[PDB]
Amino acid sequence: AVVSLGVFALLTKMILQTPWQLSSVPPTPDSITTIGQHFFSDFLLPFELASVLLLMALIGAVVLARRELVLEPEPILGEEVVPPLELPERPREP
Amino acid sequence: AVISVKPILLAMTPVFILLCLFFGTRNGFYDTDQYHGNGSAH
Amino acid sequence: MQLTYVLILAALLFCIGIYGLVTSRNAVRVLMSIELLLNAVNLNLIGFANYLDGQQIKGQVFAVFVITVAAAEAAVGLAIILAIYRNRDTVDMEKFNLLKW
Amino acid sequence: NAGTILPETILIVTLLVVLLADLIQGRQADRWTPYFAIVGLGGAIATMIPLWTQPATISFFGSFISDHLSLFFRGLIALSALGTILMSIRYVEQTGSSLGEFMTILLTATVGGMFIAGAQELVFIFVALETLSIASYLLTGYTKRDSRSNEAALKYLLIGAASSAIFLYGSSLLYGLSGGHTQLPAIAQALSSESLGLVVALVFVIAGISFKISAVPFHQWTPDVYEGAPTPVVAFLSVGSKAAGFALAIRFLTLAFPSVTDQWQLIFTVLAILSMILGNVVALAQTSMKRMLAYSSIGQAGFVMIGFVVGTEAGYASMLFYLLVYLFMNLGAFTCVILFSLRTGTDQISEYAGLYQKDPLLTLGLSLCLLSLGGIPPLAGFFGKIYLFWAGWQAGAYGLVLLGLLTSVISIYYYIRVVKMMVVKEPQEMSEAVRNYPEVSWSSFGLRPLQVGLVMTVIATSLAGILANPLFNLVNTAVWDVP
Amino acid sequence: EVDYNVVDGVVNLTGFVTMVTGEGLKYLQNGRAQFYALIVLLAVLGFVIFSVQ
Amino acid sequence: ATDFNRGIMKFDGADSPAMIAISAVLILGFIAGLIWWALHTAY
Amino acid sequence: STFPWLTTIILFPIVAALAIPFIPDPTGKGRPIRWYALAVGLIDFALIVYAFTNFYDLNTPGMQLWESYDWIPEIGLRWSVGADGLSMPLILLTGFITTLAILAAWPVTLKPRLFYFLMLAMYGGQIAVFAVQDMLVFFLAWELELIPVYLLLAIWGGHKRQYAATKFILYTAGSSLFILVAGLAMAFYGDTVSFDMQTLAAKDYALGFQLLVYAGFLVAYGVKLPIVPLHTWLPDAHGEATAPVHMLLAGILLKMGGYALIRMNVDMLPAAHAKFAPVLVILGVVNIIYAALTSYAQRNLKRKIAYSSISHIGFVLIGIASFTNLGMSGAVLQMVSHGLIGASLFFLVGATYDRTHTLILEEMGGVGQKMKKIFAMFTACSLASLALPGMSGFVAELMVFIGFATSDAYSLPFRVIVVFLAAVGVILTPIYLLSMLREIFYGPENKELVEHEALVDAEPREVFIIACLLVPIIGIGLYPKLLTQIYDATTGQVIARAREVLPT
Repeated sequence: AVVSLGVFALLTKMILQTPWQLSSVPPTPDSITTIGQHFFSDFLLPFELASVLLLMALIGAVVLARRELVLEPEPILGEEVVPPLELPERPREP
Repeated sequence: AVISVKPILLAMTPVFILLCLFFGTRNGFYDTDQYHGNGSAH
Repeated sequence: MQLTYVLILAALLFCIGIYGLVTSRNAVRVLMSIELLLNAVNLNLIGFANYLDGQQIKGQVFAVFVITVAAAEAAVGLAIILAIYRNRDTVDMEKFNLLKW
Repeated sequence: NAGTILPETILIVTLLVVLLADLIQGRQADRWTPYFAIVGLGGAIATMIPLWTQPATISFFGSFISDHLSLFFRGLIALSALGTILMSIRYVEQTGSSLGEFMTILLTATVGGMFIAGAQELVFIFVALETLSIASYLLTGYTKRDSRSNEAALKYLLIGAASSAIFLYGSSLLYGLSGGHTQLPAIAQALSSESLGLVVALVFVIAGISFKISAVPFHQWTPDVYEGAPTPVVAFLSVGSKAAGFALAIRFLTLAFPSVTDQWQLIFTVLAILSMILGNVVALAQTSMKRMLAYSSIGQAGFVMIGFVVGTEAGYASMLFYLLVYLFMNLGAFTCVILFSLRTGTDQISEYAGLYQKDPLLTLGLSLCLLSLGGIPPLAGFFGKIYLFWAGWQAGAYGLVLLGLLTSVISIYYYIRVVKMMVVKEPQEMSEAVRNYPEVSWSSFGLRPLQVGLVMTVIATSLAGILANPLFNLVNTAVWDVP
Repeated sequence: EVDYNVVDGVVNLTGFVTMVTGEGLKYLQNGRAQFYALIVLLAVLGFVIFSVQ
Repeated sequence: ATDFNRGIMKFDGADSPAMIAISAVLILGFIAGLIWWALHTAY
Repeated sequence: STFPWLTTIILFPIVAALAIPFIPDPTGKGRPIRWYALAVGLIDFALIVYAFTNFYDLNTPGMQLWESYDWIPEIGLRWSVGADGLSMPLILLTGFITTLAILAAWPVTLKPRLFYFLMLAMYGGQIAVFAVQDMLVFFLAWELELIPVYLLLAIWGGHKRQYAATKFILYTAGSSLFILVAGLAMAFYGDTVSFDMQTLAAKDYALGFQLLVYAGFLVAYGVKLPIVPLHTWLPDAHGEATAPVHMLLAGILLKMGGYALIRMNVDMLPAAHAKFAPVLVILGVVNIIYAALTSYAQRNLKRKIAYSSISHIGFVLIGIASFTNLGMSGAVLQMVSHGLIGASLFFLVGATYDRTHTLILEEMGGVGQKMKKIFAMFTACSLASLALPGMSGFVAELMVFIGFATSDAYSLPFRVIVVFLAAVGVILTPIYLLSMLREIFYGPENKELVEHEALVDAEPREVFIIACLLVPIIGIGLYPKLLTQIYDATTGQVIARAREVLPT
């Protein structure tokens, strides 16, 4: 509660005293047309990387939440013993 | 009028070399009792 | 409502998200408290776009990508909690301190 | 104008081909699909040599630059994922996980970090930082039944998405202090006043820049991620996710903030004089090798900042080269931990004791990558640290090099302790592999990619300092595009 | 005995106050990932009081 | 120090920690007393 | 002349050390790898005497094998080598004692593929220190014998190897950093970034800067040459070690800390010397009296001579900081003569202990009844270290006493007390050497002779290595212009470098 109240009193001192250069022009000339001419001129490579980020977010979030009903008791191989779907460094206390 | 060390070193090199390669072949006790064995100061 | 009052709204909406990020004991309430931080950087961002650079909005484009990241970070983010709940049958952030030192 | 992101769009094609072969063929494809990612990453390196001679174009309407430094840091991040696929071809295939779904996340974090090193706008930095960071949470909890990777996946998310919220709050004010202008060269002409808004915009972005590199007030995730995550992921988060954070620290702080410049050379000093301390003294009382190599990389990130805060043409060139030889040490140290963890379980120190007569390629391998990290001659990490302290001593900084030397002696003690418990322990003092080593083969699935992944790093560890005059000219020529 | 205990006592004290410095900051990490989020957030508050003066 | 009191001409009996400090201040005082001599007596 | 001679001698063992895992026939203990490592030692000692008797061209001050190869132009460093008079006695000594250290490393069957790799790598890592005229190669070569000598003491050592091995790598790498710090302080002074040892000497420094570099160098060179407050790494690293390893530590590795005092604290920083030189001779006097009483009070046998090697070193400090051509010519002769004497002592401690298995010096007595050639050899080498005339121990200390109290630098009440105090070491060295000889060999009271000490002999190879080392002890001690002519003209310029500054 001190760091959160500390950041808040820090940011309000920053907000008020900083001179912003606010312009008196009328905004939004149909802001679905000038937001779509940004997706395919300037913000194109963040728009194509948003596709790569979302495909990875579906590959990863499926394999971390799906049920292991394919083979839960699968002793695949061995040099020394490893449990299924676990990293082989077994826990051990010195 | 000083004895130079170069003719006394160059004439002492090939006797030092030929004597190590002979005296390596001749040794005793470091192969038969030798209870130090492997670990050389244990 | 001017530009200044949106920022102090965004700076206050950030710090309730911070207080939930550190104090909350449910593993899911930390994820909702993360989403408050990713709205305060949106409320700052559109408010910087309306009063500054109003003709070509570079902020409302940048406001779109924050929603899609945080929607993809909460889709990943709950997959992790749902992998823990199948192993450790509780969600308690004072129970995940087994990698101590 | 899209000929400059050609190294990344050979990896995006390779991202889909190693994914589509997983759905079509289904775990019979793991016999051939790791070797297609190698020729995709190697094909991504091989097309930057036509781009190295190009005169540093600024493509994609000002959202991506292809300078000489952006060609360099795109080389290490693809090479670290080249070294990781060489390790992980048997490791995660031994866990029982599908091997095609692991590489599709890893070759997305690779394309994430390749797009940080050349980004030039405030939005393309954030999305590229996200897709490297989102894919890094999924890899650290990828084994998904471990009760250690589960608690290391969550410690990385509640700090990573936290610091990706602090980083966005500094990106948003930087859009607000300037009158719009989300591009980085358009920012620096608009703000020059050095007011309080610029400083809060500066500390809020280096709370997210200096989280990937694990500076020591923000280092807290690294020792608790690294012992929970699968070990090839750890081999990428120490070289790939650090060269990506060190590439952002030069593309941001030299472009966005050249007006305020006495301050981020002072904050990164306090991150440098304190990560050398707590990286090195806390690694002493660590038992696990994956947790010893965690506090090394906090401290090894403190040596790189010595070249950063000095601000000379020999300064930044000294931190580019030190990352170039740090790739040849952690990928040869983590190769041997993996190679020891696959043969026997519990890869920790005081279980290495009794080697050198059972698998002496590992023991010769792991030694030259641990000794070089401590900086003994003639290996690569001696010649890497000399150019740091030649860069620190050139322009001020008499106390930064000296803290980097008294803590380069404490670093000797915990690297030697593994080399002690490999080669000096007698055959009456071995705990595991007391005739329990698996009688080494190098003939099973994917072991021969590991054997070539270790020999081509130990050769590249021992000879990188003697043959450093090519690499010193490749790195000093990548610095003339840094203001 | 002034050799083995005084000038050997200083050298065996540099190696003792660095091993017990390591076991003092080994306790800096304790799990509880919210405490790690404090130190990230406290250092943000620290460096903005550090660098404005 | 028990291996320093080996069963030959040693073990004077003054291996006590009260003697170790009072032997140190004369020995380390003589070297310091000779070094501080040197910078003022030689030139 | 065009052929790189010193570049060969540095790199030929390390190139041929790597061919040791490819040597075939591991049929039992390591016999063929013992003979390959010995022969590759001897054909590099022949390369030193070929390069010396044809190309050295003595009574000329300067280097006569000057090969400055370009290595990395960005840092400013080159691969420069060269043999002057302050180094060419010591290149010859290193190629002589190491070739016997391979031959004294004959009974080792613990890890013989690893032993002879590091010893050949240490044979290159010692000649490389004396030869290079650079500063980032000199810091390379200083710590190039850091990892092979950690492993030589840890695997083949006594008990408390590991406490002695890690106390040593932490204390030398924890002191080698002042070579880099002071080597970079002179490199960036002025306007040039030159790293050669000539331009860093021929550069003019300020006086207040020179006292920071000298005190930085003093701790980095007071560790290896054990100036007696900074000396605690030695009697553990020398106490718990084997005799073939120990000849490379006490014979040669201590000499690098004294070689580098003459090169880099007397040439390069003369007005820094003339201010803090009387602290050296007082640290040279106490080096003799402390280390001779510490040697007497010790009952571990290998630890008695280990503390004795600090005492013979104590004349190098009086020899360096006396500003006389006979003082400095008596210090270089002290470094050569102690290497030949200290190798002949430290071999026979291992030659005694390998038969009686004790080192405790209380369970002994009557060792000279069983082994006689060990007794006859250990008397002639301990008599060599008494500074007894007719051997090179006395002529090396005769020039220091004469050279110090003939200088027109110090005052007379100082020179009388230092010569009176350093000559107490004349009384003190027969106290512990002859009592070591008496409580081992002389006497009727033998051991139990049943459980321990079942054997006694003297191998006809081991009689060579002492009679190989006792020839140049006597041959220098009977005509010391067999050595003084090698470094007469180069030492005569170092003193000419410090005489023009001296009233300061």
